[PDB]
Amino acid sequence: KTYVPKQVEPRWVLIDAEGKTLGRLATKIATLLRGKHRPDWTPNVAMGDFVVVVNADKIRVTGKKLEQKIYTRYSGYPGGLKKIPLEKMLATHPERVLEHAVKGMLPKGPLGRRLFKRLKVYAGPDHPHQAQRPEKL
Amino acid sequence: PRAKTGVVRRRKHKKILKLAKGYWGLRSKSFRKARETLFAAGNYAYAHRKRRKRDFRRLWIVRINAACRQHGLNYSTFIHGLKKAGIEVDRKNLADLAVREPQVFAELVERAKAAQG
Amino acid sequence: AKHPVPKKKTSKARRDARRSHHALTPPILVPCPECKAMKPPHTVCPECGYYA
Amino acid sequence: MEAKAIARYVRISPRKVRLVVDLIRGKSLEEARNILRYTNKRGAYFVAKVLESAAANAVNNHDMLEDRLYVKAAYVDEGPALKRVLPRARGRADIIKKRTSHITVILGEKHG
Amino acid sequence: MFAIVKTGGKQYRVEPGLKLRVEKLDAEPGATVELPVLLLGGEKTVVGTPVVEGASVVAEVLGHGRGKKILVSKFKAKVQYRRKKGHRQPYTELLIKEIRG
RNA sequence: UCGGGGCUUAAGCCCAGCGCCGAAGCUGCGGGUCUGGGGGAUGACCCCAGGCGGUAGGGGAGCGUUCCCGAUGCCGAUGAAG
RNA sequence: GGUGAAAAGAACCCCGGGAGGGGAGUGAAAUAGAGCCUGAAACCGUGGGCUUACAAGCAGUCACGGCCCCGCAAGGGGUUGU
Ligand SMILES: [Mg+2]
Ligand SMILES: [Mg+2]
Ligand SMILES: [Mg+2]
Ligand SMILES: [Mg+2]
Ligand SMILES: [Mg+2]
Ligand SMILES: [Mg+2]
Ligand SMILES: [Mg+2]
Ligand SMILES: [Mg+2]
Ligand SMILES: [Mg+2]
Ligand SMILES: [Mg+2]
Ligand SMILES: [Mg+2]
Ligand SMILES: [Mg+2]
Ligand SMILES: [Mg+2]
Ligand SMILES: [Mg+2]
Ligand SMILES: [Mg+2]
Ligand SMILES: [Mg+2]
Ligand SMILES: [Mg+2]
Ligand SMILES: [Mg+2]
Ligand SMILES: [Mg+2]
Ligand SMILES: [Mg+2]
Ligand SMILES: [Mg+2]
Ligand SMILES: [Mg+2]
Ligand SMILES: [Mg+2]
Ligand SMILES: [Mg+2]
Ligand SMILES: [Mg+2]
Ligand SMILES: [Mg+2]
Ligand SMILES: [Mg+2]
Ligand SMILES: [Mg+2]
Ligand SMILES: [Mg+2]
Ligand SMILES: [Mg+2]
Ligand SMILES: [Mg+2]
Ligand SMILES: [Mg+2]
Ligand SMILES: [Mg+2]
Ligand SMILES: [Mg+2]
Ligand SMILES: [Mg+2]
Ligand SMILES: [Mg+2]
Ligand SMILES: [Mg+2]
Ligand SMILES: [Mg+2]
Ligand SMILES: [Mg+2]
Ligand SMILES: [Mg+2]
Ligand SMILES: [Mg+2]
Ligand SMILES: [Mg+2]
Ligand SMILES: [Mg+2]
Ligand SMILES: [Mg+2]
Ligand SMILES: [Mg+2]
Ligand SMILES: [Mg+2]
Ligand SMILES: [Mg+2]
Ligand SMILES: [Mg+2]
Ligand SMILES: [Mg+2]
Ligand SMILES: [Mg+2]
Ligand SMILES: [Mg+2]
Ligand SMILES: [Mg+2]
Ligand SMILES: [Mg+2]
Ligand SMILES: [Mg+2]
Ligand SMILES: [Mg+2]
Ligand SMILES: [Mg+2]
Ligand SMILES: [Mg+2]
Ligand SMILES: [Mg+2]
Ligand SMILES: [Mg+2]
Ligand SMILES: [Mg+2]
Ligand SMILES: [Mg+2]
Ligand SMILES: [Mg+2]
Ligand SMILES: [Mg+2]
Ligand SMILES: [Mg+2]
Ligand SMILES: [Mg+2]
Ligand SMILES: [Mg+2]
Ligand SMILES: [Mg+2]
Ligand SMILES: [Mg+2]
Ligand SMILES: [Mg+2]
Ligand SMILES: [Mg+2]
Ligand SMILES: [Mg+2]
Ligand SMILES: [Mg+2]
Ligand SMILES: [Mg+2]
Ligand SMILES: [Mg+2]
Ligand SMILES: [Mg+2]
Ligand SMILES: [Mg+2]
Ligand SMILES: [Mg+2]
Ligand SMILES: [Mg+2]
Ligand SMILES: [Mg+2]
Ligand SMILES: [Mg+2]
Ligand SMILES: [Mg+2]
Ligand SMILES: [Mg+2]
Ligand SMILES: [Mg+2]
Ligand SMILES: [Mg+2]
Ligand SMILES: [Mg+2]
Ligand SMILES: [Mg+2]
Ligand SMILES: [Mg+2]
Ligand SMILES: [Mg+2]
Ligand SMILES: [Mg+2]
Ligand SMILES: [Mg+2]
Repeated sequence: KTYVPKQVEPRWVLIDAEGKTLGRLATKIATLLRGKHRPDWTPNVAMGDFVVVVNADKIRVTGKKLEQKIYTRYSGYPGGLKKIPLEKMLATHPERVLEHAVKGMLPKGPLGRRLFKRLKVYAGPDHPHQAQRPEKL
Repeated sequence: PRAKTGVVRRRKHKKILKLAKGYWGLRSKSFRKARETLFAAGNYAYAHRKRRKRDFRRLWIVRINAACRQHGLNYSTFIHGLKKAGIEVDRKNLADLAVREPQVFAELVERAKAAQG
Repeated sequence: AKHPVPKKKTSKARRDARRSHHALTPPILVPCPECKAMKPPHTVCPECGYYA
Repeated sequence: MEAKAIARYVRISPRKVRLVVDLIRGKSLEEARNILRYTNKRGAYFVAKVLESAAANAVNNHDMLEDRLYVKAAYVDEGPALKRVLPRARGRADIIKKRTSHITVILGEKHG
Repeated sequence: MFAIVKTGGKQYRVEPGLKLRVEKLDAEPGATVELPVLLLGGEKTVVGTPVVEGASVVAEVLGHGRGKKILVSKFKAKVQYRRKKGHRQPYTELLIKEIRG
């Protein structure tokens, strides 16, 4: 009968964002958010590392993107569809662009959100120097 | 000779109603609703029974692949090494060794890296 | 009957949930100074009277 | 111990009186008499009626101390409804249930 | 020490003194059968070739039995098709004793 | 809004290679039933090979309900039916 | 259409205007109390165990996990978080 892990401790990680290609980084970030790298992986628990990102304001992204490529929010009201280009996202709160990527990469369930909270993204550098600052690339 | 219904109907009913204990609302009180639900239930079980295997095969893979990843190679190549090295032993389930008794998993990694080339 | 009608018998759960706020509150009472008895505040009550 | 008292066939809807009963469940006999003494519902009269009888039974039959007993539990049950025909428009007609209640109140000694 | 052993088309990790339910074997209800099938150990037997040529695991057939019944309900809509089969899978319990190899 | 996120010496397109994932298909292990074929003199039973999605519909084998013979019987207050 | 073998149909006391109850008493039984044998289901309610207020649902099913409960015990029952 297959092994079930018990209450273990979350491994807090720290990733430097600047230079990294947006989507490419998000993918790995997501994987870390779930277990999926720890061989005691369990799909219904929440055991992914606490990823911390810094210098997110400096994420690289190929092609025209920034100019083109737009994020759309929808208010409930008529015409309530807002459209905001990648450019202006970074202009203001930029950690958004990475978050909206990692979030869209997490499973959509009630667990998915638990995990989305373990992801801490900052304009960086610097952040809550709690405990582990295990540089990672 | 007249054969009333009598016990017969009630009894066949109570049976199903037993099977439905625990279901939401009318679904565990009404015989007609109960049967209908059971119909669905039985079919689900039979199909989840088929899936259950297909489910663990997957779980194992990830756990194996996770251990292979930290051990240098990936799952794809790992299996190949093993499949080539004749070590048909490790059924993807028993590759739970990755979780406990890692030195054995490790031993099994080199055997695969050996069979590579 | 004519025009609008309920599309479905409301469930046991839905009914009672609606009746969430049905529970009435107990009366508010205070002991009058004259007797040890209980009376609703700001009200003269028989079996006692008043100080004019 | 505990003292029971039941008034059956009370000509009033259960759902209605039930509102009053829930008001005094667990309460002490003292605050209870008061809660009904000043509750603004028809059910009061009936629930009080059975509550006071429960008391009498408690003491005159079980040596229980009046000034020491509470409402260990109480509940109201539905009795056989009186169905009546209500003439309606365009000749249609329908029955209206003048429902009915079974009010039980069971008292009990405070502590020991 | 560990011991990966296959039987009844399936494999199991096994310690001595372990009780284990397995695909019904043909054996005296209280006899002794060693699973001439084996892979791995507590100190890495590691079966290069499929099996570990020269090794075995002694086990005492503790008894035979039948599993809890499972209702396999089949049902199709629009076409009044329903089937109810009761299924209890036969099995034999083993007691693992030696792991000599 | 390409299913989404997201992707630009690609996560796009084309050419070549190796490996892996994967369905109730196939394999293994156990069980069931049908048919054919083998021993069993034997009824029993075992062995081997193969078949078993299904509506209209045809065929086969059963389960339960009331009543009758079995009843001047047997069970039943140490408790019938329900 | 049905109390019970028999009315033995509940004196008397207690709460209540009464109804209806609580004691007492009858009976094998009163969960046989009078529309009274057995008393199924829908339906209504009281108590208790598990559970639920960031979550999108033919209401189940598969897995794991927690709480509660029956065998101190390897087991099983209830519940439902993911
Ligand atoms: Mg990856
Ligand atoms: Mg987004
Ligand atoms: Mg998921
Ligand atoms: Mg989905
Ligand atoms: Mg959502
Ligand atoms: Mg009929
Ligand atoms: Mg219900
Ligand atoms: Mg019900
Ligand atoms: Mg597989
Ligand atoms: Mg309710
Ligand atoms: Mg309720
Ligand atoms: Mg009356
Ligand atoms: Mg209450
Ligand atoms: Mg009254
Ligand atoms: Mg009295
Ligand atoms: Mg008494
Ligand atoms: Mg109530
Ligand atoms: Mg009625
Ligand atoms: Mg009118
Ligand atoms: Mg009308
Ligand atoms: Mg009408
Ligand atoms: Mg009505
Ligand atoms: Mg169908
Ligand atoms: Mg149909
Ligand atoms: Mg249909
Ligand atoms: Mg059809
Ligand atoms: Mg059928
Ligand atoms: Mg895509
Ligand atoms: Mg994504
Ligand atoms: Mg791109
Ligand atoms: Mg070409
Ligand atoms: Mg070419
Ligand atoms: Mg070529
Ligand atoms: Mg080619
Ligand atoms: Mg290939
Ligand atoms: Mg493959
Ligand atoms: Mg696939
Ligand atoms: Mg299959
Ligand atoms: Mg198969
Ligand atoms: Mg077979
Ligand atoms: Mg066969
Ligand atoms: Mg069959
Ligand atoms: Mg055939
Ligand atoms: Mg034959
Ligand atoms: Mg033959
Ligand atoms: Mg023959
Ligand atoms: Mg023979
Ligand atoms: Mg012969
Ligand atoms: Mg013959
Ligand atoms: Mg066959
Ligand atoms: Mg079919
Ligand atoms: Mg017959
Ligand atoms: Mg019949
Ligand atoms: Mg007859
Ligand atoms: Mg006779
Ligand atoms: Mg005679
Ligand atoms: Mg008998
Ligand atoms: Mg007797
Ligand atoms: Mg008996
Ligand atoms: Mg008895
Ligand atoms: Mg009986
Ligand atoms: Mg008589
Ligand atoms: Mg009389
Ligand atoms: Mg009396
Ligand atoms: Mg008295
Ligand atoms: Mg009096
Ligand atoms: Mg009156
Ligand atoms: Mg009286
Ligand atoms: Mg007494
Ligand atoms: Mg009495
Ligand atoms: Mg009874
Ligand atoms: Mg009882
Ligand atoms: Mg009479
Ligand atoms: Mg009468
Ligand atoms: Mg009556
Ligand atoms: Mg009843
Ligand atoms: Mg009744
Ligand atoms: Mg009932
Ligand atoms: Mg209920
Ligand atoms: Mg309840
Ligand atoms: Mg409740
Ligand atoms: Mg309990
Ligand atoms: Mg939110
Ligand atoms: Mg469905
Ligand atoms: Mg479990
Ligand atoms: Mg559990
Ligand atoms: Mg505890
Ligand atoms: Mg406890
Ligand atoms: Mg359980
Ligand atoms: Mg569930």
